[PDB]
Amino acid sequence: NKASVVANQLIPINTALTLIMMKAEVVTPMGIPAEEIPKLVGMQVNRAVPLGTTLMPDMVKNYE
Repeated sequence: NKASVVANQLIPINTALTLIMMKAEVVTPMGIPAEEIPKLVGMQVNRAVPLGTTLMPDMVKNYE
């Protein structure tokens, strides 16, 4: 089990992701793989993402 993107602070609804917002941790269930962090920068979340929440594909606008 590989590391996922996890929120490093509360990320408000509709906020564009920045690097300070995204830590990487081995969690279950699996979220977006950690290697995607630099590619996620600039993309908005479609809901608030509390600190410690695993970031999932469905939470990111325009993510495939």
